[PDB]
Amino acid sequence: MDIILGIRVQDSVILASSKAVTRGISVLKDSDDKTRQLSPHTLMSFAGEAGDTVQFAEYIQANIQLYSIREDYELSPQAVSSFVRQELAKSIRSRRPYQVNVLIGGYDKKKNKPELYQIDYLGTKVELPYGAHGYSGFYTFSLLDHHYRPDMTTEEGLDLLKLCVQELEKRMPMDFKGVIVKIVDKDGIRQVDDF
Amino acid sequence: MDIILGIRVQDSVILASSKAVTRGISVLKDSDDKTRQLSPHTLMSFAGEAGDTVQFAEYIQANIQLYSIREDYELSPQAVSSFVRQELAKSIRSRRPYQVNVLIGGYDKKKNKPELYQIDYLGTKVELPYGAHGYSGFYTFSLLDHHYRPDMTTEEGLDLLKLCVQELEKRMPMDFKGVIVKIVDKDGIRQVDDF
Amino acid sequence: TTIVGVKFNNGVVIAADTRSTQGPIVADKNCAKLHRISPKIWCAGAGTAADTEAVTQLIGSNIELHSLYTSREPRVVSALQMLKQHLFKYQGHIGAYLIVAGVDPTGSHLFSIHAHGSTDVGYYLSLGSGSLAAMAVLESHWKQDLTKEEAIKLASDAIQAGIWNDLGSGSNVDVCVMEIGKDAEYLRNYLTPNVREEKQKSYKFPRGTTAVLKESIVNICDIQEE
Amino acid sequence: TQQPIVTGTSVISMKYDNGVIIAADNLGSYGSLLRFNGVERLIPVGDNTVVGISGDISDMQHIERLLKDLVTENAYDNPLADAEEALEPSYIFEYLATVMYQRRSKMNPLWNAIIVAGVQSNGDQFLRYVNLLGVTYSSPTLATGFGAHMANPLLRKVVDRESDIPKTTVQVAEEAIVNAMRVLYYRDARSSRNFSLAIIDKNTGLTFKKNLQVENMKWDFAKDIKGYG
Amino acid sequence: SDPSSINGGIVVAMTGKDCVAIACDLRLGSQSLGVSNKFEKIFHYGHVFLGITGLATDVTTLNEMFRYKTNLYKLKEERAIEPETFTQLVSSSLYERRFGPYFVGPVVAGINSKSGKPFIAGFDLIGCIDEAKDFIVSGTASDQLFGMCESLYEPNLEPEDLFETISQALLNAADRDALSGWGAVVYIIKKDEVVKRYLKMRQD
Amino acid sequence: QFNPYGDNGGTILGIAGEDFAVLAGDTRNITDYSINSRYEPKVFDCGDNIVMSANGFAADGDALVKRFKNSVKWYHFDHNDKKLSINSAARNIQHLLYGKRFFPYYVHTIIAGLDEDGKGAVYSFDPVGSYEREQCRAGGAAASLIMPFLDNQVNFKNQYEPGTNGKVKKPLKYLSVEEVIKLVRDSFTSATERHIQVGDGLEILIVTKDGVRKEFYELKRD
Amino acid sequence: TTTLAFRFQGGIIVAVDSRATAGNWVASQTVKKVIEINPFLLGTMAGGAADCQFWETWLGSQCRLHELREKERISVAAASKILSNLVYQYKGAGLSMGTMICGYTRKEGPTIYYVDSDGTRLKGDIFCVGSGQTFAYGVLDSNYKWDLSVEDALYLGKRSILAAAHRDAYSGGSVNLYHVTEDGWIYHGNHDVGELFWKVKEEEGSFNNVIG
Amino acid sequence: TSIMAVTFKDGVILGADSRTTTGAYIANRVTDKLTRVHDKIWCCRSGSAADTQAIADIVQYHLELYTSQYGTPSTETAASVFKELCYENKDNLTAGIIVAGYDDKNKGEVYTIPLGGSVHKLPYAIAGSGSTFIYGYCDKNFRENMSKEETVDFIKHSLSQAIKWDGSSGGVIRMVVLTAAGVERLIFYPDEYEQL
Amino acid sequence: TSIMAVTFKDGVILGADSRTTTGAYIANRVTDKLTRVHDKIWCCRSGSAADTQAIADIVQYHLELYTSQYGTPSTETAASVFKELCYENKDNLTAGIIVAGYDDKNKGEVYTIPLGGSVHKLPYAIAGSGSTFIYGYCDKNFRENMSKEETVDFIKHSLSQAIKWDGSSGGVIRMVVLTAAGVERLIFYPDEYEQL
Amino acid sequence: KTYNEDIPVEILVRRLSDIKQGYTQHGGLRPFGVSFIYAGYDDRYGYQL
Repeated sequence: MDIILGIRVQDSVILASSKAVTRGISVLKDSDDKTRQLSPHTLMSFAGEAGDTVQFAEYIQANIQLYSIREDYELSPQAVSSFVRQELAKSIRSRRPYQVNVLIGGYDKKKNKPELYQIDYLGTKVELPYGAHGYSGFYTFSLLDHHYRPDMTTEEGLDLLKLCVQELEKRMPMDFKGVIVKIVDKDGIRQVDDF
Repeated sequence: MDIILGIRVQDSVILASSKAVTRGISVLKDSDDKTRQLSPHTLMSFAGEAGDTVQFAEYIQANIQLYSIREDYELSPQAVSSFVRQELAKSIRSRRPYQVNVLIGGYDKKKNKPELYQIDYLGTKVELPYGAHGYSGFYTFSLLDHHYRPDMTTEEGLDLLKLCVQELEKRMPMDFKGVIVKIVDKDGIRQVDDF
Repeated sequence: TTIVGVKFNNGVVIAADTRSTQGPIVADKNCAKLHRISPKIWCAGAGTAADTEAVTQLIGSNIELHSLYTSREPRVVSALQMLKQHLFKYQGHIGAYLIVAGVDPTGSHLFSIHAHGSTDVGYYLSLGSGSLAAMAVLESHWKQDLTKEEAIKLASDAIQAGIWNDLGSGSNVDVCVMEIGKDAEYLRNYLTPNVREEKQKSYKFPRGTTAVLKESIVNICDIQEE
Repeated sequence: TQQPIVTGTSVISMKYDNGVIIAADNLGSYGSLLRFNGVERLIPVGDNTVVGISGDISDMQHIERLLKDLVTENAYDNPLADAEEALEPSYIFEYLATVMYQRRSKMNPLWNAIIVAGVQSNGDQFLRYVNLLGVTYSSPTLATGFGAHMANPLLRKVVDRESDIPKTTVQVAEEAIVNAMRVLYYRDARSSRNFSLAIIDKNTGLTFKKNLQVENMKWDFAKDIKGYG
Repeated sequence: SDPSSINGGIVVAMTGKDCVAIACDLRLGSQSLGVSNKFEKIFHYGHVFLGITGLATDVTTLNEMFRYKTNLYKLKEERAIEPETFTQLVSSSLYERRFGPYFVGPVVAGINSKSGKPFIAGFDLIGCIDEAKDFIVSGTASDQLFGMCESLYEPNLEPEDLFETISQALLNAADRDALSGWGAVVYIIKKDEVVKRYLKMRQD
Repeated sequence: QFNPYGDNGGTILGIAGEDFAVLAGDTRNITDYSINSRYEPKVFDCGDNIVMSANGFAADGDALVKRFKNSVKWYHFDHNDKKLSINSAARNIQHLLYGKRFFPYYVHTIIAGLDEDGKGAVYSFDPVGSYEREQCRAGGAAASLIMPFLDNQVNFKNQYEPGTNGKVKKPLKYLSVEEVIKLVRDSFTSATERHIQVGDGLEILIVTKDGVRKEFYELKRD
Repeated sequence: TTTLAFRFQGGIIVAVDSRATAGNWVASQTVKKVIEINPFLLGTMAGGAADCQFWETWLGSQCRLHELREKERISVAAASKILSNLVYQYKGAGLSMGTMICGYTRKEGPTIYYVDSDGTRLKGDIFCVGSGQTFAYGVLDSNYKWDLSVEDALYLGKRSILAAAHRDAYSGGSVNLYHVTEDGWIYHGNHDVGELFWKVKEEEGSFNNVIG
Repeated sequence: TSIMAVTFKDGVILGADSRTTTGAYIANRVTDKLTRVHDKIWCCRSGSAADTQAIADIVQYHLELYTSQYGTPSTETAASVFKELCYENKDNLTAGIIVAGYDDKNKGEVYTIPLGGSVHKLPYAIAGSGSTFIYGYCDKNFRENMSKEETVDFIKHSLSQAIKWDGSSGGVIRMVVLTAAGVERLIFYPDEYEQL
Repeated sequence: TSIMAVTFKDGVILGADSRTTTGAYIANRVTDKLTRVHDKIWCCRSGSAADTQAIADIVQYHLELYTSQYGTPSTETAASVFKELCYENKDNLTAGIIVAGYDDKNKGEVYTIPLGGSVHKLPYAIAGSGSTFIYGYCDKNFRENMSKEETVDFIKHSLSQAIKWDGSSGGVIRMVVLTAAGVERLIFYPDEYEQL
Repeated sequence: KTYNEDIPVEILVRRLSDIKQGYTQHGGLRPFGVSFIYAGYDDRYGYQL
């Protein structure tokens, strides 16, 4: 597992995913993304098992967009979150295990509030003001709790998140070559090339 | 970690060791010596199994200093490597295995000729133009046999190592967070601060 | 857990404990292990509690179906042979040890059925973990033909041997006496030991002695005109 | 490394007013196969203590010799205590306990259950227990092997609690031991008809009735059992 | 490890005179990492209250499983579901898998509306009714609770006597546990108005 | 095949006071579901106002009673009748425990007595070695039942003055020898009904500067 | 469980918890994870409670017997490497060991050593060992400046343990602070970790996520 | 658990005991293991208590339907049934049955079915787990051709040697006599042959 | 393997069967198991061929040394050398040893010593894997102080049932006769005992 | 169940319409002879008929 962090800013969810990809004992690629935009206003990032991740990630974009075009309106992040939960839930009971840990972040323009969710591999939905999975989670959960405020502007959320990046690099025995940053906001889903 | 590197050139032996020490879940120290002098012109850099490494260092150090005081005569790097190979070979047969991979580089002042020795955990010494250890060491061999020439001076050998260090950073999936460079010259064992 | 099933001349009498355990902790000092296949064919169960109660419900429903479909009172075997078949299907991944006893027009019966699909018949049988302690008193005191009043005193005192010597058995002693061509009498709490003593003071606390953080009301009433 | 090879089961015991009654089954089993019959296992040690040992025949036989050697060891000099106060059940007991303790250290224990019961020179009943676990506890009624969840319930009727010992004579005590033996013979597969009853009375010594059978057997109902359908 | 002990979760519940009470903690961990200090594990289907414990995911899955079935009963028979019928239903649902089983420990708490009587039940993993009319508790500091509650409890407790008892009982138990605590939310269920109160207690 | 650790149950409980100390325990001995004996002291006096109880695996728990009282002997001899203190005694027990750790004792050990100020003193040992002073500490298989109830009543853990709602903290009240008799009785009443390996008997030993007194209460027969 | 120590200008602040668990059940909540190696050395307790406690008593035995013989107080580097040679012996005779020996002498200055159960001995300015050493690190390294003042430094020992206590399952109980000077350690008492919570909640503005 | 069958001139007499252990614990000491599956084709059960009762119901079923359409099945016929259930479930059912029965024409006959399941007609069969001990006693003192009186004493004494050596065998001895004349149960309590 | 010894009026006769297997293959089928470790105290080996042989030497070492210092040892005494050595190597090695000897005082005696090491006085003893078949024949048909010729045909008939049913035993039946008269060898071939 | 959110009126009317559609489309079955009026509120279009 690698880098995958969320922080719920006042008006947006800032997700970040690892560049490094190691399958075997050699880093093979190092600019890869681990995120696929579900809908115009919901982004989903994933990490977990190799090769399970790539397939199952394509699977959710497909199904949620199937329903989007049926109703010419887009599901709320709460509603997409529940769908992802539903599926993985059937999958720990089922014959072949999936193992995908997801942060689903979206801006709901109908509740008018950014929403951030953490779905672990077991199938537990939880609303959170910051989140994380795996190895990274262990150093950052406490680091983000320290400095946070309830309402923080967007560029404050970036500065904080770059403190969390910077810290991680020292402490983790793994190498991740910096993150890719994406903001999901009310004005659309964009990237920041600043790392 | 597990990176110790040697490039011998026509006036100098360059031994380099990992800075990072990672024990348990985190990297504890990202800056730490991992090599000790045996002699005034004999340096051993070492890596391997935790908790053998500290001990097998100071045990060698006690013995070689005992000889060099006792009889007023600094040992040949030829002699020193053998001594170390005897203990490593003995511990495979004995109850307590010593898992440590050791590179011993010296300047012989009897031949006036640099010499580099590669001794694996089992105990077979073999003198080489260059040698490495670990899974990390694999990556360095192929640049070494490309660019090496054996007419080389201090500076040319330095510039070859630098590629090897850079390589390690892209291709390796675990940090080591830079290296300490130590050079066995003809006027002692000097530490140089270049990365 | 001592559950005895003792035949006597005019019917069969079945007794039980009511202490139901889950490992070193006593979960509940009051449930009943006695179930009702049918109105005059009572059964009790021992072993994994879930797998007794569900097997007794499951097969309970089907012998009552049948009993309407023949328009006749159920027989002991009817229940007994359905049991046998069912537990065998999973190959004893179900762990039931039930005493099935009961009367009917064609006489008194008493079987025991183990978790694989084995079945035995005697005139005094016992299941449970305390079973051993029952059995000792049962083999000395019993004799061929008892009366009803004698049969309930043998039954009760056999569970009490159980209580005293087997940790996992305690609490009240229930009885259900089944006697041919008269209704089946449930005598709950016949003889009750293991009365808990009065506390040395009470532990009632006054208001506000635990902190509150905030207050709201939850509204469980249906949605109505505002 | 210790595993029982040839096994014995069941020695039971209780107190009464002037002494104790210790009695045991007789049978050298080899699992299913009953290969040895008439196996003595009420080992008289002194004459005011019977040690009844159960478990491995091999382990008992080898600590049977240490018991005899203990009585020799006491008898050395001492002209007012070479047979006059040399022995109490209690002394003999401690010694058994810590030898087994030290063999469990090795982890080839002497595989046995041991009851030591006799009557002291205070007129005090004594009845304690040691085993290959090496737990040490006193009890007013006690049992071993397969009787240690069979015979124990029965005997607790007589002996509800610690005040019922002075009521209980040597005539009631005979009766309880007899009843217990019947029941062991029926429900245990390791048991047998032949059992030996010793009364260690303080006023009549080691009274050893040898080669008792169980009596008044009920097998009348067994012809009334039919099919399952 | 054990499936129940991977987030924790406790539910305690006790009966009074004309009132029952149910109470949980709010912790959801993923082993040693505490993930959230709020997550209600009691939910309410009409005037029955359902406590759910055990394994992390199975709080969520099994809750909405009961969402679907409660609905079928309410739509059909044109009334809200009685305490006793819902206890039966939970027993039936847990057993539906026995090979590949659930891993949860429900607590049913309610007061019947057809006769005005308290009714509580408990459950195990595979699922069986565990009667009491005294108390039931479930979870993984259920052991610690079983004692705590016994010492304190007195038959026939008054409505806001019952509140101090269950609040203290839970507080002490949860801070003698690792995997439950971090805040606690106590319901007092009356015959007409159920009050929701979060409890100020040790986070650490 | 041999496995030399069982369980023999029982439960012990140590309460330090202000001029007294209480070390109680039950007198039930069991092995699995059969009752061995209803009556069997585990709480022995050992001289000089130290009472010890080593509860858990019985044989082990008798082993360290053996050696502890042996040390009482050799200390007095080669110090010519020197009174061995609570502080001193603690540290001896710890040496015997730890030195076997490749065949360890598998018991939960507790001592209690007075200290030199004339206040209660209770130390408690973990299985392998080390120990720490306490003020309340149960041990045994019903440990986790008696312990949260006794912190709720000795130290009043997470309780507050009434009618202030978490503004004021409830002050810690003094402990009488009479009052701490009651707690032990009430606790062991709760233990019995909800846990199947406490029963028959409860034996409180109360230890003061005045002497050791035994006091016996019955529990339930099952 | 978490034991951390960081050097600063004034000496070393050691700050440790007091919850020691067994199973999911919490054993005791009043344990002292400071071990007086002498008045001029403080030893942490992390890893197995039995193992770690014992051998550092006896390390204090050899400390007094370095001290008489040299007529000179044991150096921090000599103690550490005693303890290190001992635990290498029982390296795979199945024992544990995670201590930081923390000391300040007049001719060597403040020096921490982190002696392991493999016989690894690492020097350094900050270490953190425990099941909450990941939670501890982050906050401790953000709020670090080497040049610091005593008051501020005392506050840092609390704040990192607190963070650790909040998310970690086995961390909590009480905290203890000691401030090692050259002259000795001076003990700063016991703060409950849950009463500490509400203070810093107000003062900083922290723990937004905790409701209320 | 000891089961035998011995053929005689006018039929076959079947013999079983009544002690049936699981562990060291005797479940019931008055157990009946001589079972009706037809009306003149009786069986003896030994082996795993669940797996014999199971199989034996399934044969009871096949045989009775055979009666109702086709006329009575033979001993031969019934023996084949029991083989055809053991052989196809030889992977998980531990059952050794002795199928002894009276055909009109051919008198008494014995077939024994191993665990692996196969017909063997025999002049007498023994199987169980306490009937391993009497292989030598039956063989030597077996007279081919006996009378009704001779047969019962022979089998009584054969079961007594088996009882003496197996702690899984004891209790009363049950016998069924299958002859043209009919079906007669005999029973011997222990006092009646432990004297001999 | 099948060995036995059975007492009679003037002594004892010791009996064995000389087939000795490794797996399926018989290594040699003429291999004696009747061993002299003292000249009136003979023994019968069974269990593993190695294990018993090593024990028979070390027991010989200690009865040779007995006879030179303290006179000839009794049968009781030789058994106790076997016992205490079987004790030390109970788990390490296995043995079945039946110890049978002539004493000039108490006549012939038979002791049996399993692998754990215990002694049990008995009037007859059987051991091996031949002995779980012949158990019943031996006990019905035995009476103490039977004539010499009756012993000879009993041990014969016993061992003919062992070879018949156990296939691990076989070869010739050999016997050693311990009497006042001396030590006399008997041997009976396969063609003799199949009839008898 | 799957989206944890109240159904639109659009979805529910179309789901039924497709059931009825199945019977005319195939199988040789007769169609169910029912005509529905649905009253619903949903977020998106408010009241719907």
